[PDB]
Amino acid sequence: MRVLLIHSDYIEYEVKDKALKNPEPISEDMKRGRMEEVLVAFISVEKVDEKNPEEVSLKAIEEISKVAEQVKAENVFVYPFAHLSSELAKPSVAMDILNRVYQGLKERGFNVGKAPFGYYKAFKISCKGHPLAELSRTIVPEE
Amino acid sequence: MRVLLIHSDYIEYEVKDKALKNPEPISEDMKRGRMEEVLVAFISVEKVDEKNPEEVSLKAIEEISKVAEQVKAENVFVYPFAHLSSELAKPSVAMDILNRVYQGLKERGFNVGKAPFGYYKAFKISCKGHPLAELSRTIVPEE
Ligand SMILES: Nc1ncnc2c1ncn2[C@@H]1O[C@H](CO)[C@@H](NC(=O)[C@@H](N)CO)[C@H]1O
Ligand SMILES: Nc1ncnc2c1ncn2[C@@H]1O[C@H](CO)[C@@H](NC(=O)[C@@H](N)CO)[C@H]1O
Repeated sequence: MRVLLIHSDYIEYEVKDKALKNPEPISEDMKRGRMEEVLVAFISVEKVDEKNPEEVSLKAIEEISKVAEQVKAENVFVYPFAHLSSELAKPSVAMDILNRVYQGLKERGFNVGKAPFGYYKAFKISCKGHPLAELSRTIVPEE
Repeated sequence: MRVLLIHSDYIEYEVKDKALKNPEPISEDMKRGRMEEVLVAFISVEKVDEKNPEEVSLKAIEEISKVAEQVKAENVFVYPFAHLSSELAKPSVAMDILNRVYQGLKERGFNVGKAPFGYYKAFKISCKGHPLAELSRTIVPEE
């Protein structure tokens, strides 16, 4: 898994064209979204993650939790961003892992947001530009 | 080298704290910048690139040129983004390569922008969300 963490003043998204034949069904209210004072977690689920979705998910939850706590972000946004990596996991596994990360962070008590799965989406973000506002992490199952 | 290409309506940046002891000296006019209808090239220069800065630079110029042409972007912005990778090249090599990519794209006839080197910078971007608006590329010297 490849994660790009951007501590932002805000993040907005707008669902555009479907990127998969059968994307996540959504309502009008879910086509757009916004969150402020948030640690945006752009995530690309990789092929190697298919070996152990739960393990990789839990590792990601912990890593994202540490960063959020370190930068003082109470809000976290799980953003599907396949193009962060070149070796992607199949769609169902990406969906599974993206959901597990979201559920885990929520269960940990963070205010968490997410965007619909299976779409090309426009987005607007404002990075704080602090020393720790931009971080990358590679999380893979223990081999 | 790791490159994240985001076709955007605009990109703005604001230089914040110095990230290096001796960053690129700049004027007041260079602390901030903006470009519209642009292919933003977030670049992280990697350790392996130190083996052949010119080769990697020329490969990057070609790859970025192809994408810009494919998405119809006449404007390109070379944005230093070290945290895209985990194995970074030393600062002088990153500076060298970031400059070579900028010079090359300019010499190729594109309208090119750049941000000062050696700083933590805040930024605002708006991604178009088209199928090809988000792309990643790994460019390394021929081993
Ligand atoms: N391995 C993977 N990791 C993360 N997301 C993945 C995925 N495989 C499929 N997706 C989902 O399908 C859309 C097109 O790849 C993805 N959408 C996106 O990556 C948008 N940022 C494009 O604008 C995402 O919803
Ligand atoms: N290997 C490398 N690749 C790209 N940029 C590099 C680099 N080594 C040093 N820099 C420059 O120094 C700042 C702190 O790493 C870098 N700044 C940044 O990455 C800002 N986006 C932080 O907000 C950049 O100016």
